[PDB]
Amino acid sequence: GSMALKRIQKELQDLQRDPPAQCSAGPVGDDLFHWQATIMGPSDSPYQGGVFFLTIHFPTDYPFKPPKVAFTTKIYHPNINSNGSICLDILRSQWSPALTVSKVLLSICSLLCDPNPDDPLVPDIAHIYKSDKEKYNRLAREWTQKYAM
Amino acid sequence: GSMALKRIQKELQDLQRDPPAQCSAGPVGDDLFHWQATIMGPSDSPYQGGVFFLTIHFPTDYPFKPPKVAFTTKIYHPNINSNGSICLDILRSQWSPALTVSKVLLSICSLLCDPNPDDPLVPDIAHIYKSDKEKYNRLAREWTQKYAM
Amino acid sequence: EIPDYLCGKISFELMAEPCITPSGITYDRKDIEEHLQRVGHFDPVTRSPLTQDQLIPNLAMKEVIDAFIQEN
Amino acid sequence: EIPDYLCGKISFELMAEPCITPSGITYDRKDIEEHLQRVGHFDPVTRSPLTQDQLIPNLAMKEVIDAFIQEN
Ligand SMILES: [Cl-]
Ligand SMILES: [Cl-]
Ligand SMILES: [Cl-]
Repeated sequence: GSMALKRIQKELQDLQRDPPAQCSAGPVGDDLFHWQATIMGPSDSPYQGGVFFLTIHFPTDYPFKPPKVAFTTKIYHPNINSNGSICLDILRSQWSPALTVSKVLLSICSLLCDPNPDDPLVPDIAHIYKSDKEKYNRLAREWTQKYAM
Repeated sequence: GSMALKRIQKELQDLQRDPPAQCSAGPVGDDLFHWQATIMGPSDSPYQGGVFFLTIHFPTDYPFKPPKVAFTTKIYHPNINSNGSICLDILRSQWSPALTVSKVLLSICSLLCDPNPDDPLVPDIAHIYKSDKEKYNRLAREWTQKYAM
Repeated sequence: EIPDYLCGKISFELMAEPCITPSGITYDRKDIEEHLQRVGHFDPVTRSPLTQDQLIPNLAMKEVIDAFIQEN
Repeated sequence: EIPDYLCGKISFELMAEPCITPSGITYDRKDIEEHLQRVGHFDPVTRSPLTQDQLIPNLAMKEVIDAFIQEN
C-alpha cells in the first residue's frame, strides 16, 4: 500500500538526477504525493520564452492510477482548459504503471509543440487552430507574454 | 556444429573437479569422445571392495543422443548383462540433453546398491535376487572377488 | 547502485519474485499481479493482452538476483 | 569463471540467445530448438510438454549476459 510512497520517491530521486529537457519538478513541502513542476516554453512552439507551472498530485493507488497533473499557469492551447486540465492520453486511457512522471512531462512538452485539435478541451481554440493557424500562433504568443512571461 | 565437443569438454571439466562419489573418469587418448570411467564397489553391496571399469562412447550428435556406457569387468547383477550392457532407462528412452555422464555414473552406483529385479536383463540373477536374496549376495561377492579384485 | 535489469518495471525496487510475460518482459509477481487486477489485462510495457495465468517464473533471474545480493 | 545460471542447460556454454520455457527454465534458443526437433517435444529438465512456439525470449537474462560480457 505504502509501496506508492516508495515508488514516488525513487521517481523523484531519478527525476532530479536527470531532469526532462525544459522541465523541472520537486516536492511541494511534505508528502511526496504532491509535487510542483515547471516547463519552459517549447522553443519550437509559440509558447517559447514562457515559464509554466503545474501541480502533480499522486493518487493513493499510484502507480496503478495515473498522476493528477494540471497547469496553474494560464495557457492558450486546445488541449488545456482554463482550469489547467490537460487532455493527455498517458494521463487517461493510455496510462501504465511502467510510465513515469518524467515521461508525462515530456509528453506534455510534446503536446505544447503539437496540439491535438481533435481531442480538445476548448472547441473554440481547436477550431482557430485547424482553420486560421496564424491567428492561433498569435494568440498563443500573446497569452504566453501576458500570462507566462 | 561440433557443439558436442565443446559440451563434452565442459562436462569433463565439471566431472573432474567434482567427481561422483566412488567414481572417476577421463578421456582415453585425446579422444574426448572416448572416455573410460571406473567405479569402486559401494560399501554395503556385495560389490564392496571391487573395482569396476566401464567404457563411455559419446555419439557425434551428443548430447541429443545418450552416451554408450558399458561395464568391461564382469559383474553378477540383474540389470547388467554378460557383455557389459547396463539396463538403466536414463541411458535409453529416458535420455535428456540436460543430463550428464556424472548423473549416469551416480545412477549406476545406486543401481549397484539397489538392483531393480522388476526390470531384469538377466532373469536368473533377477529371480535369485527376488527369492533366495541371500544366495544373491553370496554369488555377488564371489564374482567381485574373482573379477574385480 | 543496483543494475536496472534486476529491478521491477513497476516497483523500480530490486525484484523479489521475478516472473516473465510472453513479451519477454519481467516484473515482480506482486506488482504485475495487482496491475492485472487494478489496471487491466495487458502487458504494462508492450500493452499486448495478458492474464495472470500467463506469468512464468523467471528462475534464472531469481538466482542472478541472489547472486547480486551476495557481494552486497 | 562463468557462473552456471548464464549457461545453457544443454550447451553448458554461455548463452547467446536466452529464452525461457513455461516450466520456467532458460535455454539457448539454438540448442533448445535442436532438442525439440531431434529429441522430443518436452522440457529437457521437467519433461513437461514443450514446443518451439512456447519459448519466450528471456530478455532480462539477455541483458544480464551482456553485462557479464563487458567485464570479461
Ligand atoms: Cl515490477
Ligand atoms: Cl542450452
Ligand atoms: Cl529459467
